Amino acid sequence: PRVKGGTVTRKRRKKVLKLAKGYFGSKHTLYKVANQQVMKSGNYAFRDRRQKKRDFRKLWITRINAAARMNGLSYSRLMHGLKLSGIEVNRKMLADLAVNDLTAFNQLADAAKAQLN
Amino acid sequence: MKLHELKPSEGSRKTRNRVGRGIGSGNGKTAGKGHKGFTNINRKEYAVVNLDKLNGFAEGTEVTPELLLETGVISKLNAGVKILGNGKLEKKLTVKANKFSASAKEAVEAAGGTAEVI
RNA sequence: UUAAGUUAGAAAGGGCGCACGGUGGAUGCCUUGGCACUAGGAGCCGAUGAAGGACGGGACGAACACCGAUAUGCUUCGGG
RNA sequence: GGAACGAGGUAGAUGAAGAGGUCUGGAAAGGCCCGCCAUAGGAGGUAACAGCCCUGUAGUCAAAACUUCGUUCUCUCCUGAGUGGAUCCUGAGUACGGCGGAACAAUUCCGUCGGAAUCCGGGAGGACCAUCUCCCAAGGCUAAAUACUCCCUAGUGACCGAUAGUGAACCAGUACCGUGAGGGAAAGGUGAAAAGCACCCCGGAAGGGGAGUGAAAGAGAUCCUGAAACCGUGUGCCUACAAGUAGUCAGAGCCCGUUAACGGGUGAUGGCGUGCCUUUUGUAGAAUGAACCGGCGAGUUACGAUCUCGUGCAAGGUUAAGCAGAAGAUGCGGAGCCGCAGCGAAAGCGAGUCUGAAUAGGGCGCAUGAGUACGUGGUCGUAGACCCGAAACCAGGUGA
RNA sequence: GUGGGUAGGGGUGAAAUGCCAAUCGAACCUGGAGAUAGCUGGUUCUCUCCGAAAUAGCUUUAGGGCUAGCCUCAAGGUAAG
RNA sequence: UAUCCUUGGGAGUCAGACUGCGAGUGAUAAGAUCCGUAGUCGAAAGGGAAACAGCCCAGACCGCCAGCUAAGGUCCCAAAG
RNA sequence: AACAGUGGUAGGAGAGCGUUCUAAGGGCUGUGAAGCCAGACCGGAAGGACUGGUGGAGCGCUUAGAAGUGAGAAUGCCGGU
RNA sequence: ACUCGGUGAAAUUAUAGUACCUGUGAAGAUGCAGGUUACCCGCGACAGGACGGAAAGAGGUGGUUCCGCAUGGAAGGGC
Repeated sequence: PRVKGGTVTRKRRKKVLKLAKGYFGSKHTLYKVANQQVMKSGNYAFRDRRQKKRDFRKLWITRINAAARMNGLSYSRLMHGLKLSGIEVNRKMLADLAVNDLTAFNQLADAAKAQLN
Repeated sequence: MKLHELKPSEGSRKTRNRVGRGIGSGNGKTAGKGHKGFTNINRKEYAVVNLDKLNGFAEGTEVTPELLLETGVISKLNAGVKILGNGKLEKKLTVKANKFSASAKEAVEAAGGTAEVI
């Protein structure tokens, strides 16, 4: 027997066009360009889910460097001292919080200073 | 077996492979084909009934070309029946074949049955 | 009041989302028409003018259908 | 050559049983609670899905007149079997031979010349020469079993359902194109019922707003449903120092409030980021294609070969055409097919057998049995053979 | 001006492209015919396992085809590599 | 250390590109010229060389706002002397 | 459970998702079917529900069977813009 | 041509918020890297780029007992 088919095509294209909501101009209207943009977005999302982990560490290092130079050390010397004291278990992220929310963390910088002698 | 619970025998039916219906099936664009790429006039041919066939040839006392075919032991009688020395036929029984072999002859004569030749 | 600094808001028009319409005939239901066969019929018509047509026929326009100056019908025999 | 009986065809007739109650509803054939008919539960219609509402269906009948068949009467016509075998017949330029082409010892066709026998007679069994075996040429006529359907009647589809199915569901071989032969479209849907909008108002009209009909008027004449491209009106957030395959990750502010979910919309700023397809050693390219949206658009079927899996039976396994039977299953039909042993060209023998003097060597084959009938799937071959797309050649015609 | 003639392996009478209905180095229409093409373009849902080659020898071989090399699936040998 | 042999089914592939070693080759340094020989791309994303098919490091089942390193780096762009 | 593994073009193998129809069983639906529109739901993918609107009469579930079986590219064909 | 009133096409077209320079790069960079410039939107001109189109170069001898035409002779045997 014969099979026509219109419903499956309409639904499958509408799903993509709904995923392309918010794009500029023709890229939320026409199926052919919306499909391309959705594929590009998938690739970008994967790549940037890796780059996010890359970037937050960079931010943390910058803030630690600033708060450490507020004490007479540099980032490298402070990290070496912290590791040399076993207290280094403390992260970079948690360190950075204890730099915008409790600069009384200088205690840690004092410990690193004591160990660096 | 009810008409709403029909089950095939496991492994008897395989789904046909439909080629050219998307790149996710492995057979997409190129569809699995990849890129561009001395006789005689008449011969007498006797049938064969080895001694092993006659081994336990209970069938009939007289092993006639008929019985042979009638019972079924021999099928197409073709040119004629020929007993061949292969097997250890062991029972009191007469025989009637068109041609014999040396071993078949000595076996039937050591058995004790008749070995007449058409 | 002066000086030096910070910010806000602005829409001629435009972008995204939403609400509401227009145009256009996909889609879904449907069938007046097709397609492939089966079982029987029947396998020719014509000089006593065929097949196929032209022109005409209605109370009142054109066309289809039906009919032929006896022209939208005549006679008979049946059915109803 | 007619005449009587029977069955058909070409009109038709008759034909059982529910307004059951009740609910929703515009409408009941639907739901729930009850009954009936059935040789009739095929089908269509009716305001929604009907056996009992209508037309009908099963079963019974029915023909003045034309026809199609049978049966009988009538009608018409009509000898066979023997004994012999004295004597005649049994199919004339034929049977056969040459001569050329044709066809192609050659083979036949046709012509081109010839040219027997004839019962004690001839012709055949690849040639000729003999044995035997079958037949009787040179005159004519014959139904049935088979082939196909432009048509008519009754039906049937794991056939299409308006870009499909006929080119044509609609005034289709039409409209159009061509001098002509010829080529050849598009185009279905109000509503159950026109009940198809009296009347009032704006307007020259078209078209609207009320009123009215209707279940629905956003069902009002290309009048079921009505998607996308495309075109607009209103509004929440952002936007006039900014350089971009337009997204993605981080992220304030503002506006909302969901299939309550580590919610939705928009996004000032920061990082990263050279479309899709085809092709190529290699593409972002100055390789190729696509204006956009929608529909349609490509590995099938038949017959062979082979391999795997499943089922049945197994040294055996299986029927074909036909007959009967709803276009069915099935029953019978065993002719035939494949396998159960090989070797040698053959000759013949045979778990061996050929070659070779070889019991030399060598080759093959037994030397531990599994095939067969169907079905699914993979691949190969022949058919237009996955789809689209040349230049050329031939046949019959139409055109100064 | 009007009415006519010559037709396609032909005409326009051998010597001329100037052509025969937008067609002419052979007109047009229908059929053989869904011709043939080793050339060109395309071949539509998803995930899992494994995963190449672009090297040698022939083909009147001509970017085409065949045999080796390299991939995958199944069954056996088994432990050889 | 787990591969490799046979049989059977199914294939794709037949202009490869660049880089480094040699020193087979102008055997020497070669360039050549091919010859070998290894790697990568083809079929491989990620980090480095500003950008960069073939160079260097290294082979992406998927999430995490966790840690240690490779090549390469630590004045600012831009993480770290 | 303990290890080990999971880049991939040609290509080989495996497991599935959807569409039309048919058969059997079970059902929906005028207190509103298919189709269309919207949404912040569910699954590893193809996909599947649930609510609201429009629509105004048919549709789907389980197990099998058969295919005119899934479209983004052919300077595709037809329509609309 | 230009402004105003009326009417109203076509080639082309992957989407596009589409600067310049120096490099890099499979052909020539708008879209790659680094830098330098630039408030938003139009109208009329130019012909620079226009990856616009035009162009155009360019042997005998010699073995066989195999079968044998229904039957024999008479013919003919794989190698």
